[PDB]
Amino acid sequence: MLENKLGIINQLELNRVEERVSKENAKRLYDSGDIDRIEVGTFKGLSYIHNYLFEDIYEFAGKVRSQNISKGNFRFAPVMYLEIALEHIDKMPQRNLDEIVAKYVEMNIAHPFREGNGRATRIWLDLILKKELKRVVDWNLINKEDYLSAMERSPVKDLEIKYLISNALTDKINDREIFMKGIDISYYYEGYTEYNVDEL
Repeated sequence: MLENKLGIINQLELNRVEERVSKENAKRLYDSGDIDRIEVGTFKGLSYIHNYLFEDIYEFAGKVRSQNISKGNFRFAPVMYLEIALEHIDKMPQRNLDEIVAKYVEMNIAHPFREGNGRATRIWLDLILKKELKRVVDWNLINKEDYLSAMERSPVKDLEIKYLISNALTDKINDREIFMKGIDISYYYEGYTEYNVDEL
């Protein structure tokens, strides 16, 4: 079981409350205009997003994990060099899709937080795409199974994820609906489907 701020004992109740509360926050991040104020393409901006979503639930929100994490078929950056690997990602270029995908693949391997990495880094990605290409991802054009397979392959070859991203881009960078739908899809990629962000 994981430590939380709401004194929850059940993992299934914790999943439900985390989903509702962080989704409420994600909706606020957008409607408040705070999303537009965040620094783009940096760990400082990523940390801002992660804290915005998870701060009422977890003590660690926005903070770099102090311990090693293992899940999936590739290793995440070991804590022995995670800090300097984040300094390296901050220095990576973001001029074109090749560079944006390569930067994103590295941030996914870093997986700097205890949890919520996927959800926060997808918001973070869309902002880089918004600033540099004047595009966002229509996450509705990316299937869960395709996405998950493409992400697992990415440490070896970023082609599959670059293809899914390239083909889902839209110039509708200020469309609230693309955003809100993307939150619900991002959460679904991680198994959280109890709520709809626009009903919150």
